[PDB]
Amino acid sequence: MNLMLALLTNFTLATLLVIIAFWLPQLNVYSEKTSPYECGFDPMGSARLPFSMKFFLVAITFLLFDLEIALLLPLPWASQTANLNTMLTMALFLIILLAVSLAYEWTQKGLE
Amino acid sequence: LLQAEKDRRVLQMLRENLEEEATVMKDVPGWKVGESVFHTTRWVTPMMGELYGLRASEEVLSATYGFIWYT
Amino acid sequence: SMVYMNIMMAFTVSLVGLLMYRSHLMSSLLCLEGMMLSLFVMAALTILNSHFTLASMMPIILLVFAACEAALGLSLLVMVSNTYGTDYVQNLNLLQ
Amino acid sequence: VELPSLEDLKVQEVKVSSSVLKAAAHHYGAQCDKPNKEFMLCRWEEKDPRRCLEEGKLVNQCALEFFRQIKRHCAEPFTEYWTCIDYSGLQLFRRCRKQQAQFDECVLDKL
Amino acid sequence: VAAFLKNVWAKEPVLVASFAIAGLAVILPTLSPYTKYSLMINRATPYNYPVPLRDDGNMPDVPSHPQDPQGPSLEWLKRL
Amino acid sequence: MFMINILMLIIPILLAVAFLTLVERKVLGYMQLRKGPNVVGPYGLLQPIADAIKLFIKEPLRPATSSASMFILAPIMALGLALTMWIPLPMPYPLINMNLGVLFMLAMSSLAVYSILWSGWASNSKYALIGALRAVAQTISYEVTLAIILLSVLLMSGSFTLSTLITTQEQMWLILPAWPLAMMWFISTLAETNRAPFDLTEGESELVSGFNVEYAAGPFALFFMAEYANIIMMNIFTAILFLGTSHNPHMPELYTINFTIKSLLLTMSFLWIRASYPRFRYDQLMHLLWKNFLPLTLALCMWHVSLPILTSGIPPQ
Amino acid sequence: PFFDVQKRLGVDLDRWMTIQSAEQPHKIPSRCHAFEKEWIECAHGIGSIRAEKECKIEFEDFRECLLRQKTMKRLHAIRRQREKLIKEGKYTPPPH
Amino acid sequence: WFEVLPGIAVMGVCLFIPGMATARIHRFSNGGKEKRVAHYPYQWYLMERDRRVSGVNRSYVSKGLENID
Amino acid sequence: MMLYIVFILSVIFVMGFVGFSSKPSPIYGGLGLIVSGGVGCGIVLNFGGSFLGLMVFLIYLGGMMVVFGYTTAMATEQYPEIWLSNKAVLGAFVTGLLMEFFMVYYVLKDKEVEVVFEFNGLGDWVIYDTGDSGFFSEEAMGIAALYSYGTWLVIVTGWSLLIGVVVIMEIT
Amino acid sequence: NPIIFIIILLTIMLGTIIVMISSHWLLVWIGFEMNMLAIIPIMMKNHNPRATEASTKYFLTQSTASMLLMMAVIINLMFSGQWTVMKLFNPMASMLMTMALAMKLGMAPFHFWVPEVTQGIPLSSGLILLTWQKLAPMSVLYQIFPSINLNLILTLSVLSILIGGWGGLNQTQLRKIMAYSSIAHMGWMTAVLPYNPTMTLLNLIIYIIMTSTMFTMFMANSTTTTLSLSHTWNKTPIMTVLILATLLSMGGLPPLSGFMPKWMIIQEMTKNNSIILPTFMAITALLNLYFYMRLTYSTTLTMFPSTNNMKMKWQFPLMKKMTFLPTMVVLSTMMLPLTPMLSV
Ligand SMILES: CCCCCCCCCCCCCCCCCC(=O)OC[C@H](COP(=O)(O)OCCN)OC(=O)CCCCCCCCCCCCCCCCC
Ligand SMILES: CCCCCCCCCCCCCCCCCC(=O)OC[C@H](COP(=O)(O)OCCN)OC(=O)CCCCCCCCCCCCCCCCC
Repeated sequence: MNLMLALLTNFTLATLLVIIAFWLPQLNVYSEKTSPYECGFDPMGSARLPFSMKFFLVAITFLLFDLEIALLLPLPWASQTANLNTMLTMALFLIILLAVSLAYEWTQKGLE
Repeated sequence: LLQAEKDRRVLQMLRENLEEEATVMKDVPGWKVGESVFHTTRWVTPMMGELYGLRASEEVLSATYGFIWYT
Repeated sequence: SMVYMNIMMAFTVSLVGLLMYRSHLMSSLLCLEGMMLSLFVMAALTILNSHFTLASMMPIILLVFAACEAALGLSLLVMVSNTYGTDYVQNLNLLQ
Repeated sequence: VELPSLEDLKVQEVKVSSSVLKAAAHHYGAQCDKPNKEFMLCRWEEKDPRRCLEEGKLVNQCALEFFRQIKRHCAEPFTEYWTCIDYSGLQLFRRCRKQQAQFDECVLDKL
Repeated sequence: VAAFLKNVWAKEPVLVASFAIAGLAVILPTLSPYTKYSLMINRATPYNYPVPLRDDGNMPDVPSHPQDPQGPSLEWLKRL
Repeated sequence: MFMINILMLIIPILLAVAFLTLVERKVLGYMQLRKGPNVVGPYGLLQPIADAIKLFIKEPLRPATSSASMFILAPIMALGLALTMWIPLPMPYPLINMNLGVLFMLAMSSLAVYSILWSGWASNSKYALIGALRAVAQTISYEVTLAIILLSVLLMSGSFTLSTLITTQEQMWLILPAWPLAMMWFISTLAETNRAPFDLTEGESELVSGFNVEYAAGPFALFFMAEYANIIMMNIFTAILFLGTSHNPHMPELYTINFTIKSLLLTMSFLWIRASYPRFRYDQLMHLLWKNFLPLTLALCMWHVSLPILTSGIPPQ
Repeated sequence: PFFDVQKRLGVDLDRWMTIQSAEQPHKIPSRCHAFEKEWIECAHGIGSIRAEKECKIEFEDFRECLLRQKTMKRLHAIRRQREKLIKEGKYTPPPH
Repeated sequence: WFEVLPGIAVMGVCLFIPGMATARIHRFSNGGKEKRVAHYPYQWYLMERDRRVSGVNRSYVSKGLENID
Repeated sequence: MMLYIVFILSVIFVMGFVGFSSKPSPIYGGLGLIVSGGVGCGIVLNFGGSFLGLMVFLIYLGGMMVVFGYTTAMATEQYPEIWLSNKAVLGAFVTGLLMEFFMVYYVLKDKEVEVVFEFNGLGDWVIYDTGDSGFFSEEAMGIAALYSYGTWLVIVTGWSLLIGVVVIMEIT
Repeated sequence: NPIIFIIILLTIMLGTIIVMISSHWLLVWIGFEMNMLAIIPIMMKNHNPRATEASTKYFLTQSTASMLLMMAVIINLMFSGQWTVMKLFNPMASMLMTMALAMKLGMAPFHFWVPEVTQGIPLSSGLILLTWQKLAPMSVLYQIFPSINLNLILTLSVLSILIGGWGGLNQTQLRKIMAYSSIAHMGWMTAVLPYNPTMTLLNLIIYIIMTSTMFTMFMANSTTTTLSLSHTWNKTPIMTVLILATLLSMGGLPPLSGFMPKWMIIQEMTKNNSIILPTFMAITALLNLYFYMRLTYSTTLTMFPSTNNMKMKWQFPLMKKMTFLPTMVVLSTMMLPLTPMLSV
């Protein structure tokens, strides 16, 4: 029944060392200037986070290449099998079905 | 042989969980002894509650959750 | 058993007042992807004890569309903020 | 339902371990062949293992004599054979492949 | 066209190495007789238990003793 | 005495990340023609026990314009998964016999980027606001360079357990039948775990902008600590996969001796790369994943599907 | 409308993953495999409008094979048959 | 080329501990034998059988041929 | 350690949803899913099928939960806040929180109350209810993933994703 | 752009075939999943900020209407485990089934799916493609048919024409006037579906024809009712006579062939001793005609063609399959003794 006590040791040793390093000398008796100087070298920066298109398409493109490796995941379990002409010719399909999705998008990526 | 030593376990388990149930209470608004829940008289497999009844103390946990979370 | 009531109580993470409302529409698309795992789990508890041996490929395929579905829906939610900067579901122009 | 008694139980049970059962295990099944293969027809071809209790003892009683023969004739290479294969981890068969013929030096010949 | 397989391999020899491994991979299972042994090995690995049959008239083959010359040819692997 | 085994594995490895910071610079020093830490040791050897106490005396400020519950939760998840990943790993016996644990490595290596997305957001503005958004973007793209060619050896191993990964290599040292995959296995972990040539993560990263830019030495002491715990763990994972040692059941002592010598050698390379090569200028970093790394990885994937079939050499499971 | 192309030309598009007792790749059945094969034997040429009120026996036990509804109730009430008489004797059985 | 070898020799020992520790717990907790692994549910069935019949409550003590004579 | 380790997980999973089902300022919405996704995987990693649970970390929690947090910066980048520090969040948190206990309160804590609320009891060890054991094939759950019989299944789902890129190769 | 516009357009009808060719609830889930994936580009083409704020009001309405269907499958997965498309074995499932699917066909509840999309899409060209999504779930209610509660399927259908009728007398925008009376013609067919579920398809095949020929007439310039004035004396006066004929046919007047369904559909609704049910609906579609009269009072009476602009040039659009539509959508009432023995 240790899996599950194989990690709750590891996280309660993790959260131990945080509060002892951070929070315990955070109650110390120094002067502790609380003035708004804590931000470094970008003093005010009175703006909202602007949209960047070339850093959105990187999120979606990965997600659609991430799905069909989980289809591709039970290939070693698909070895000790019955009829294997089917198993080979279907395994080669998905990879090409992943490969074409490159080549269409490959004619327009952008400065990624 | 490993099959023929396993089926002998559950009939002992069914007998003790019935014979030490038939001596518990014989009420007139109670049970008949030897009945089944189903209409069809054919040997269906038993259940965890059939073998290990209302006991549920230690060894029943090692029976169910033994193979999972470890050797 | 009680392992199905919880979780069938947890299917009410649709709840339709919080399936399109209120604003910050990302909060509504959140529970659209979080309505899965109340279907991915509620299927997986039933195929697995009752040894079907074949229908357990269906929970694998249940993610594959709903990921591609929600990814499409997230593309358009940039387009509502590409024109504005804020999603804000109390945007309405085309009346009904 | 109706069950057989507490009698037709409590037979002479083979109380051995896992590796010593898997020790011989190979010479075992391929040479008895009357009580056990017919017991499968008593289980597959007709179900309800409450009817089929005779041949459950026919496979068991002959297996009692299988180990009783191997104790009297040749047990000196036997006990060291399942010694090394009990040196555990998956119980491989390629580790004690060297010491397998010292057990089978006479199993083909003596008995 | 015979220069096209030598004047793009001076510019981008990256995807050319991919097609060279994409090709010569679909082609070979139609070629060597090592395949269909890959299905022959994979057929005679017993997972389940062999249930027996019953004598009724036939008696085609394979009597009660297994080590008799009774069954088919799967003993070419030990010689392999 | 299972509980005495876990503490016998967390504690002797915090020295090996503290006695790597010292060998970080002695090895990097003789490349520059200069000695190691000369005066405090005597040979250096007592440097990190003095260089650790200073951090926990020095005042751990929190930034005034920061959030609260996110800023102090990412170093909890930093050391959590940096130390939990050491569990299912055989040497020669693992602590845990997972049925399928090779996949559990990616179940642990996936969530590490979900702290960088926190800490870049949790504290403050532009030198870690957008400057950490383009550090999540490089680490997500090097899983599909990783997960494919991790699967590309499993068609030859046979299954998902790690005990078969030592059994299949008793006569081969499997870097030979797959040496094109072994190249791109290296550069992936060289760029995913945020190291020196592909280095828009830490401190070479516009040379000013990092996720370390705001943590004072209280919470900062783990980030560095935890991070150095990944880099000796992809090295302990490469040398159980390609360059596999020999196991003898009667003598398990000679396993580890011949084993720890090998993971140390690959760990030298992460130091020995940094003293040669310059950076990659974020475009060309990702310009060589899609265009250049990726189509070869599918090519060998289709190669390693057919070749176990048309050899009649199916691995048994 | 239900065109049923796959009955004309003999490919199975799916048809195999439908019911609980169809193929079983290495022949490991379910927990209620014995009642599926028995119940489908009932209504084959029957047009299903008389099958709802004629067969009615081979379906009901099969519903009660799968959920074990009254089997768990006959078991639960034995916890109230005894187990108020914890202190009134009858341990039954003594270990083991 | 000299002083870097003590820097190695403290790190290098620090991974010789956990390999030798765990290998001498499983071999020590179960009495000079390796630890039984069980990947498949059939392989669990041998141990849980063996616990019922070995001597008291253990899967790591043997019965032997001489037990049943 | 108890027999009730499954039931004690699922109540957390129910309370994981009520965390983000109301209105938490969509960066703590990530802290409603990753909590629930692991706790939900704590349920599925019982019962035998471990491969089907460990994929929920890789493809859902590893794939979609980065992109769901890789946005909320490029859009919806207003000045952030925390839930429960406002009045509209706490008023809905407690509403199901009682019923999260009240459903548990009388489903079986009474003897049998009375006819309609006693058909499904809590426990005991019949939650798994899988005895007896099996064979050395797989769990299984293991020999289930097939590039055998299902071919019409894969030829759609492969091809349905291929138009998934071409729809998003445009508008953006 | 041109070739990929077919492959998007081709797979729309490939999504709906798998809905019909299926013996398995998993495949009918995939079937009109990918339709909701492959309509979203057709909404976009010219990128106007109403269209982007219209497809997103289209989108999540057909995400939940998808999502409740998979909930309805997994309930009767627990009950008897058969997955053939047939009766659903559970009244808690079939109730959740029918009023989930009532959003994709939109009935009278689940209301504003129909006007809020179809209005103001700058692609008014077509958007004849909203006849497939009325065709896929009707192919699902042909099988589920002997398992319903018989009250819900009528209460969504009695409300259908009573509120699809009133909704559009207050309109000018003729896309909404086509969007309305598209709930009404979904009211006549699912009021009948429990009673002899064929002679439902008769109403549907008529409804595809008469609506498809309405949009092709509209593709000269027509946007608004005031624009429907200014083409009688300008474009072609034969267009004014044609646009009269189809509307008066689609109102159900017995000299034309939109009276072909009702005339037959009351032959089935009574014969089942249900008389107060058709007499309500038959008198309800009467103020479904006051759309069409008062629309025909615009174009066919020369109502103010001002702002002198001459179209001295010919017309070259593509009026594809137009010459044969108002010759089977008007003149067929004598020639159908049995259309309901071909389709039966
Ligand atoms: C800030 C502090 C507060 C937070 C503190 C809590 C943080 C906890 C975060 C830990 C996240 C780790 C989750 C990893 C889950 C994967 C576990 C796993 O898959 O183990 C492998 C094994 C699979 O079974 P198998 O390999 O077949 O066993 C051999 C049988 N012969 O499986 C097994 O061996 C046994 C399976 C059952 C074990 C119990 C269930 C495991 C999960 C329990 C924790 C629940 C997760 C908590 C939410 C995670 C949040 C990140
Ligand atoms: C028919 C039978 C079958 C045939 C089988 C044949 C097998 C062939 C195997 C080939 C595939 C394996 C080789 C992998 C491809 C190499 C990666 C690559 O393509 O890099 C291209 C990169 C792009 O740059 P370039 O194209 O050169 O243009 C700029 C010129 N001005 O240019 C580069 O060179 C970049 C170099 C790498 C970038 C990172 C460098 C940082 C330092 C890394 C050092 C790593 C050292 C080794 C790793 C450890 C090894 C154990």
